[PDB]
Amino acid sequence: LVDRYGEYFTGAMGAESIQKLIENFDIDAEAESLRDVIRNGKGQKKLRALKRLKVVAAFQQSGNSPMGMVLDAVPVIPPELRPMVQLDGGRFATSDLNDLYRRVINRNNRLKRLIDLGAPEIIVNNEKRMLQESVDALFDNGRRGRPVTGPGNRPLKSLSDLLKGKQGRFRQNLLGKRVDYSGRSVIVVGPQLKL
Amino acid sequence: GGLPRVQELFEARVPRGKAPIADVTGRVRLEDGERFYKITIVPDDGGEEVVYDKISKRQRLRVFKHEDGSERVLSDGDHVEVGQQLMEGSADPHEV
Amino acid sequence: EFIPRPVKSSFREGLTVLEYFINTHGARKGLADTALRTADSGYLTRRL
Amino acid sequence: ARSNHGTCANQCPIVDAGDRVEAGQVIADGPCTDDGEMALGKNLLVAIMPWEGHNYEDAIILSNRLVEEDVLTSIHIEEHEIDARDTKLGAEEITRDIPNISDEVLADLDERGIVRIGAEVRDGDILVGKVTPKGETELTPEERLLRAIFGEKAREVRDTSLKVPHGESGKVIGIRVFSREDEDELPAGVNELVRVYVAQKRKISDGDKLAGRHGNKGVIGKIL
Amino acid sequence: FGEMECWAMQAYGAAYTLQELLTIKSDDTVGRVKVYEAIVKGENIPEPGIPESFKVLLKELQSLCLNVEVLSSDGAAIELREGEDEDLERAAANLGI
Amino acid sequence: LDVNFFDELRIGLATAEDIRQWSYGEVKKPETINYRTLKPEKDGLFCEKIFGPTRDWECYCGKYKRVRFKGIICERCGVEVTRAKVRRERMGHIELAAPVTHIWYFKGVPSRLGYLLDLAPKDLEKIIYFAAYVITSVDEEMRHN
Amino acid sequence: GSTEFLPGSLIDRAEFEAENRRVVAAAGRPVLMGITKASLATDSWLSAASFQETTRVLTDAAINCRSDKLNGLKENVIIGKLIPAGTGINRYR
Amino acid sequence: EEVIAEHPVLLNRAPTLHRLGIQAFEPMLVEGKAIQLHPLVCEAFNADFDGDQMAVHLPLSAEAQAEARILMLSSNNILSPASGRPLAMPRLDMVTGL
Amino acid sequence: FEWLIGSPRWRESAAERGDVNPVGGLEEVLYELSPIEDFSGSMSLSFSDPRFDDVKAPVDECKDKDMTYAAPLFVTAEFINNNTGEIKSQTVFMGDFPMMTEKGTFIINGTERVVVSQLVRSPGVYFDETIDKSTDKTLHSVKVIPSRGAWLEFDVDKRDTVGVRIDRKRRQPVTVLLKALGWTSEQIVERFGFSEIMRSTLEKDNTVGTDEALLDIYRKLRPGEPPTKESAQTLLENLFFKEKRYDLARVGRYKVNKKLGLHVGEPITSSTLTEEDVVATIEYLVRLHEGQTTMTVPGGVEVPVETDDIDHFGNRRLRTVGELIQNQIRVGMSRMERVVRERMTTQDVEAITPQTLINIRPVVAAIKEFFGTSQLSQFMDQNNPLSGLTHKRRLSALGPGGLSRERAGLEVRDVHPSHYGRMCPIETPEGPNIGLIGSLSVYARVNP
Amino acid sequence: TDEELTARFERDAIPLLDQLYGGALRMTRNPADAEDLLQETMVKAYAGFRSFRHGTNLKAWLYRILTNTYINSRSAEVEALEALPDTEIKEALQALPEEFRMAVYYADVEGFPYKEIAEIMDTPIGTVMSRLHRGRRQLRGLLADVAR
RNA sequence: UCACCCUCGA
DNA sequence: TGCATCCGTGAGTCGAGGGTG
DNA sequence: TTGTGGGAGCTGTCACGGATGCA
Ligand SMILES: [Mg+2]
Ligand SMILES: [Zn+2]
Repeated sequence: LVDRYGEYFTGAMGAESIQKLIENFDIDAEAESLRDVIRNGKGQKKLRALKRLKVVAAFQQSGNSPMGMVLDAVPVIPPELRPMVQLDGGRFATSDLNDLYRRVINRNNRLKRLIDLGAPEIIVNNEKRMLQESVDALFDNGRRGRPVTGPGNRPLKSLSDLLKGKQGRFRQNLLGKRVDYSGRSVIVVGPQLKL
Repeated sequence: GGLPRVQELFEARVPRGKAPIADVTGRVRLEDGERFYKITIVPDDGGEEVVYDKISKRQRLRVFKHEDGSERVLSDGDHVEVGQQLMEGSADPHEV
Repeated sequence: EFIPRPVKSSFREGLTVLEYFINTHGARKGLADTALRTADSGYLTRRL
Repeated sequence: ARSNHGTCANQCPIVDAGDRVEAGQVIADGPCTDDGEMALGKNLLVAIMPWEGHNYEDAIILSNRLVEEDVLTSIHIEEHEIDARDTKLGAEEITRDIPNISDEVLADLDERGIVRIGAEVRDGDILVGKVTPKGETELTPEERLLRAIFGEKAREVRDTSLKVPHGESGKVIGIRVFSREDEDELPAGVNELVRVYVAQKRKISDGDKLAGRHGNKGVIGKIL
Repeated sequence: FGEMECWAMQAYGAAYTLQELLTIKSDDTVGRVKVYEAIVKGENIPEPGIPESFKVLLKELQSLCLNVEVLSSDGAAIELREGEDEDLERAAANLGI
Repeated sequence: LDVNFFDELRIGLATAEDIRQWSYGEVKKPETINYRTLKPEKDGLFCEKIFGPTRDWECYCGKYKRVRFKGIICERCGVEVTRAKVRRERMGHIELAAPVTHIWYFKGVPSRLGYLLDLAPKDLEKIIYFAAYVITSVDEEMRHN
Repeated sequence: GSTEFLPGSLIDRAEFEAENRRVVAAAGRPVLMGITKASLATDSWLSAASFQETTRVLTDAAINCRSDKLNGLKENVIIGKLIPAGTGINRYR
Repeated sequence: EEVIAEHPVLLNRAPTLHRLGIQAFEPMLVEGKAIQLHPLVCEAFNADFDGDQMAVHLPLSAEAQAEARILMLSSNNILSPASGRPLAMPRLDMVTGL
Repeated sequence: FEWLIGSPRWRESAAERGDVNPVGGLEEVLYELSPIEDFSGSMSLSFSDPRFDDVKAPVDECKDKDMTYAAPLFVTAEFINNNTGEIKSQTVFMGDFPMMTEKGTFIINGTERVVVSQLVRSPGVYFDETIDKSTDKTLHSVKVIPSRGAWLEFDVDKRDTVGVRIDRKRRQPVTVLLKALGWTSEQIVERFGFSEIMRSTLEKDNTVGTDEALLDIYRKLRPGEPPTKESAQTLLENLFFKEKRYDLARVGRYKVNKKLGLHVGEPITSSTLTEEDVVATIEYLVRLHEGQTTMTVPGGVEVPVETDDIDHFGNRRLRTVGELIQNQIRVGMSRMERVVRERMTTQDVEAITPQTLINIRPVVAAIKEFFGTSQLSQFMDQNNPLSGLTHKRRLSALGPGGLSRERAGLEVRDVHPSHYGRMCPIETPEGPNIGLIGSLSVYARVNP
Repeated sequence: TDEELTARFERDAIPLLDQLYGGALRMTRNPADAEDLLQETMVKAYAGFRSFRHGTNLKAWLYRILTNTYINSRSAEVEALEALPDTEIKEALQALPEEFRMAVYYADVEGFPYKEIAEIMDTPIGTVMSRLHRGRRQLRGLLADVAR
C-alpha cells in the first residue's frame, strides 16, 4: 500500500501515530455523537457510549488536550529524591529511579544514533519499542509484561510504587509519621499509682 | 456468616443466599417441581403479574406467611405483603 | 470436622500420645486462623 | 566469647588433674550446661498467690536475693566496629589527637586514640578516636576567621570518633585492629579497622522477662 | 505515630496535638529548630508549617506528568519554596555587623 | 513562610510545555558521577549545572566558593551559586527522539486512549509496541481523482 | 433531563437537589453502595488517592482536572492543617 | 523532678483499636528502666505484662498539653466509647479480693 | 554434607545401606556434566575425580579475620581430541569450597550460619479433585512436576474435554500431543475407547495428524517466529525425553514407577519420561473421573486410582544442605560448560589444555551467592546450645523452589497426620512463620 | 550499490535477530540488557556491514560480533545550637576597633580581594591593609584559645 | 542512613 | 453481540536484631 | 570485526467487580 498508492494516505506505527490520531480528532463531534447515541440508543451499546462519554466530556473542558497522554519530553525528579549512598569496598548503592532513568537515557541516545546513522526501519522500530517500554517501566513497572529486574531479579521500585501500598508516601509518610520527643519501654504493673 | 457476612453487608454486595422478597402485595402461587421452586405473584390491584423465576429446593420457604391466615411455613394461596421475604435466607439489600 | 473419638483424659490425668497429637490439630488451626482474622478485621476497620 | 546474639559463651572445666575419663565423657561445661546437662535457668523457691497487685496480670515478684547472690545475673558482650578510610578530601586517621576536646575525657585512651583494655565506659565515652578531613565548604565563618588570621595550613579535620551508644555501658574486654600499613585484607579505600568488645554484667531487674518451661511468661513488676 | 494512632487522636478531637505530632515534631524543617530554640529560651511554641514529605509528594506527582498546583483563596498557584536570604540577618548580627 | 492555608489543590495532565517550563535543563548522559573524583558528570543524572550545587555556594570547577557571590551563574562551569537545598526541588527533563504514551492512560483499565479513540486495547497494544500499522489520515479527494 | 448530568452516574443527594433547584428557572433513584465505592467516590481526590487504588484515582482525577477543596479531616492531616473537628473547629479555635 | 511536675505525657500501646488506646497521664519519676502502668487502664489498652511494651509522647504546645489534661486524661475516660459500659473497673485479681 | 563430599564415613555407610553403588554429590554432578562434547564431536572434556586439600584456616581464625571456612577443590579433567586421538589429563582447581564444621555449621565472611532443610514437593505426577467450578461438577487435574525441566499439566474444563497445558501456555487438546508422539487416531481411540470424554475431545479436535500436531505444538511453544516441522520435532523431543534440558529425579522416577506401576522390575537405568508413563498419566486422568480402584496400564500393575495429598510426608520431601549446595553447584558448572564450549572454537587446537577450557568464575560466584543471599542460609541463632541445636534441625517450607510466602495457606501450616514422629507439632513460631518452620523429631532421620 | 547492500541486509541478517537474541539472552541473564546488547550488536554490524565478507554462512560472523560486543561490555538540637554565636570569638572581635574589625571581617571572613574591600569601605588601599594587619595582630593577642 | 530478605517480640 | 473469561486490587498495628545488593 | 550457537524459574492463594475479547 505504500509502494503503490503511496502519496494518497498517511499511516504509521508506534506512539507517533496515536499522537496523530489525537491531532486529527474532533472532541465536540465525537462527544455529541456519543451523547446522541446515549439519548436515542439502548442496551449494552448505551453503556459503552456512557463509559466513553465520561472520558470525552471530561477532556472537553477548558483546553486540557488529550495530547498530554503522549509525552515528547519526560520530567526528571530532582536527584535528592533519588539519592545514591556509598557502600563498603568502593561500591555504591543507588535508588531504582536512577537505573530506570538511565535505561531511558540509554535507549533514547541509541535511538538518536540510529536515526542519524540511517539504520533499517526494523532496527529503528525495535529501538522505538524499547524506548516506549523503558518509559513504561519508569512510570509504572510490572503494569505491562514482566517487570524490569535488577541483579537478583527483584522488581525495580517505579514512580508509581512510591505512591502505592501501605508503604507508599500517602500511607507511610503522610497519614502517619515518626515524631520527636517520643520513647518506648517495657511496661510493668504499678498498683501504687493513682488512675 | 460471621465476619464475612458483616463485610458482605457493609460492601452492599448481592448476598450469597439470595433470598428474594415480594415486589407487590397480592395472591401467591407456589409452583411445585423437583429441585426447583417457582413463584407467581398476582397483585391485588390487578396490575401485570410478577414472576420469580426459579429457586432451588436447597432454599427453604419463609417461615412466616401470616396476615389473616396461617402463621406457619408459606403455603400456596397465602396473602403476601409488600416486603415479606419469600424464602428462608439472606435478603438482597438492593431489592429491599 | 470433629473426630469421632474424644479425648477422655483431662489435663490433670495427662493426655496420652495420641490425644495430645490429636489436640495439636485444633490448637494450630486456631492459632493460624486468628492471624488472618485480625487482618480481615483491620482492613474492614480501615474501610469504615 | 561473644555469641551471635550477644550472649556470653564461657567454658569451664568439670574435671581435675589425674581423673580417668572414658571416651565420650564431658570434659568441660558450656554456657548453659551444668555437669553435662542443659541448664537454661535456676531452681527458685516459688509461692503461688496474688501479692498486693505487684504480680497482677502476668507480672512477677522477685526476691532481692536474686540480685545480691547473682542468681539471674548474665554477661552480655557487644562488639563495636569503626574504620578509617579514604575520603574525597583525603584519608581519615585514627588518632588520639582530637580537636576541641579535654584531656580528662581522653584519659582512658592510649597513644593510638583507642580506648585501653579494662576501662569502664559510659554513654558517650570515646571508644576509638578518629578524625576526618573537612571539606571547608561547611566550615564556620568564625572558624574561617581563625584559619585566615592564624594561617592554619596543615590539618583541617573534624571529629568522627566512635562513641558509646545510649544506655550502654561496660568493661572493655578486648581490642583487635587491622592496618593497611600492615599486611591485612581490607575493602577498597579502608585504611584501618578496629573492633572494641565491651561486656556488661546485667543483674535481674524490673522489666526483664522470666518464664518457665510450661509457657508461663512474665516481666518483673517489683523486686522486694 | 501511625495511621490508627491518628484515628484515635481525631476521635478524641485533639487537633493541636495531631498537628504538632505531624508537623513540628516530624517534617517541618523550619519548625523543628524553631521549637527547640523556643523551649531552650523559655518562650511559647510557634505555629506549625508544612510537612516536607508533602513537598516530596508534589514532586513525585510532577514526575508522573501530573501538573499539581496549590491554589490561593482566590489567587493562582502559590510558590511553595523559600528564599535563601532569611538566614543571613541573624548570622551577620551574631558576627557583629 | 507559609501558613498552610490553601483553598484548593488542583491537578491535571502535564503538557510538554509544562514539562519543559519546569525543567532547569536536559540530562543527555547515563552517567551519574565521575567515580574517580566522586563529582557529578556534566549533563548527567546528577549534573550540578541543571539540578544545582552539591555543596553550598560553590560552582563545579571551583572558581566560585563564597556567600559573597549569590544568584549568579559561573561562566566556566555553568552552575548557579546558591544553597544546595535546591537540589531537592529542581527537576530536569529528557527530550525524546520518538514520542511515547503514558502507560497510565494506555494500560490503566479501562484504557483511557482506548475509550478516547474508540480503539480496542488489544489493537492499541499492537500499535504502540509496533505489531501493526494504523492509518493516521487519508486524502480522499486525490484518491477519488 | 434539563441539567448537565451523566445518566447512570452517582451524585450526592444534596448537590443533586441543589442543582435541581437552579433548574426550572432529573430522574434520580436512591442507590445503596459499598463503603469502598462510597469512599472512592468522595469529592476529595487527595483522600481517595490516599485511601485505595492510587493509580486509577490519580489517572481519573488528572483527566477530570479535579480541584480538592481540602475540606475533610484526612486532607488537613496530609497537608498539616488543623483538622476540622474537635478543638480545630472555628467555633472553638 | 521540677520540669516534669504537672506536665502530662501520652501513653500508647499498639495496635490502637479505639481512642482509649492512647491516654494521657501525669508522669511520676520511677527508679528503673520500665514504664509503670496503672492496673485499671489495662482493659482499655488490652495491655498485659507478659512482655508488652508501650510508647510515650510528650506534648509541647500549650494547646497540646491542654488536650492531654482535658480530653485524653486517663481518669477522664472511664467508659468504653463503644458500649458506654465502664472499662477501668476492677479486673480479675481485684475482683477476687472484693 | 558427608554425602555431598563423599567422605569415607559416608562410604562405609553406603555398604551397610546396601546401596552398593556409591556415588557422591560432586561425583554425581561430574557424571552428569561428563563428557563435554563440541558441536563437531571432535573433542571431548570429562571431569572424573573430586578431591579436597586440607582446610585453609581454622574456625577460630576464620571467625577472627572475617574469612570463610573452606577447603580447595580439585578435579581430574581429562581431555580427548578424536581427530588427533590425543589424551591430556590434568588436575584442575575448581575453587575454595565452604566446609561444614564439626558442630554442623558454616562460617561465611566471619559469621557462623546454618543451612535449614527445605520442605519441597518430590517430583512425580500428582492428581487433585477440583470441585467448585462454576457448576457443582468435579473436574480432576494432574501436574507432572520434575526435578528440573519444563512442567507438564493435564486438566479438564467445565465443558467435557482433556487438554495439555504446557509451560503456562493455552490448553491445547491432548490429542495434539498424542498424535505428536506418533500415535494415530485408530491407535489412541483404542486405548481410550472406554472414555467418551476423549472421544468427545477428538470429535471437537481442530486437526488430525502427526506432522501437523508437531507443527502446532511448535507454534504453541514458539511465538513471533515462523512454524516448521523439523524444529518442531527437535524442540518437542528435546524438552522432555532428552536428558539435557529435562531432569527426572531418581526420586521422581521412583515416585512415578510406584504410582503408575509401569516398570517395577528394577529398571532404574535411566530417569526420564517414558511414552508409556505419559500414556499411563492420561489414562489415569480420564479413568479417575470414573474412579475404579484397580487400573492396569498396558504393562502397569493393579494401580489404585486416587487423588494425591500435597501435604503428606510421602509426597513432600526435604532438600538437606548437601542437595541445596549440589543444586547451586550444578548451575555454576553448567555455566562453566557454556564457557568451555565457547573456548573450544576460538582457541587454537594443540594449544588448549583442560586448564584453558575451564573458567571457574561462575561456580565461585554461584557458591558465594548461595551462602550469602539464599533464604535457606540463615544467620545462626545461638542464645544457648538449644537454640542452635534446633536451628540446625529446623525444616522450613519457604524458599526458592518451594512455595512463596503469599502461597502459604492455612492448610499447609496445619499439623498433618503424617507428621507423627517426623515433625514436631508443638514446636513452631507464634508469628507469621507459624506452620512454616518446624523442628525435626527426635528419632526421625532423612531418607536418601 | 550502498542502498542495495542495506536492502539485502534487511533481507539477509534480519531472520537472524531472533536466534541471536536468544544467544544474547543466553549470556546476559537480564532480558532487557539482552535487548540493549542485541541493539548494540546490530548497530556495530550495520556500521561495518559493507566491510563484511560475502559468504555461505553469514550468521556465525554475527555470533562472534555478539560475543565480542558483550565481552567488551544532624538533629534540630544540633541545628539550633549551630545558630548561636561562639560568644568567645564574638567578644574578641567586639574588642577590636570597628574600623579594623570590619576590615578583618571583609578580608578574612568574607574573603574579598583587597581592592574590593577598599571599594566597600570607601577608604584607600593603604588604610584598608593597615587596618587589616593591625586588627589581625590585635585579634591574635586577644584570643589564645585556639580550640583550646 | 536506601532498598530487599531472614529470624524474632505484643 | 451475548456471555465467559481474564485482568486488576485488596488482604492489621507497632517494636528488635542480622546479612547482602 | 567469522565457519559454533534455542534462557530461569515457577503456581500450592482467595474473593470480587469490571473491562476484554472471543466466536
Ligand atoms: Mg501481652
Ligand atoms: Zn565554575
